Amino acid sequence: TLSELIRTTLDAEKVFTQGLNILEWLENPSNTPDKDYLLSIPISCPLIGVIQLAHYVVTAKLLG
Amino acid sequence: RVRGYTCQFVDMVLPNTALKTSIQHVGMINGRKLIKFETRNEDDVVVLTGEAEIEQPVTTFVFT
Repeated sequence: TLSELIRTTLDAEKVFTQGLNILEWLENPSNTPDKDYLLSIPISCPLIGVIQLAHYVVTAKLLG
Repeated sequence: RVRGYTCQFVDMVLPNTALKTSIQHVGMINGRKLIKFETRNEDDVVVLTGEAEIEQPVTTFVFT
């Protein structure tokens, strides 16, 4: 949905240099971008939201 | 302030690589600093060398 929002928005791809394929970044740690650019706000802000939603999920699922 | 920048390409560079650039102030030329740098990858192989002529800040000499 964010990969979608890159092409949907006028000038996103140049702000999002190193992509947002977070699937490969976690499944294979060698392909992961730097720890200086992840902390940049356009890529940091939504991913921190994702983590919060994720903690809500792993709460809800283990409760049934 | 940066006046003259040259860059020697020794070897090639893959995506997702961690470049380790060391910067040295080595000399002067009539109030311009000589910067010499040296960039290595993970495998500690020489990739980039070069020189940088950089101006002194705006200077005023005042005599006692």
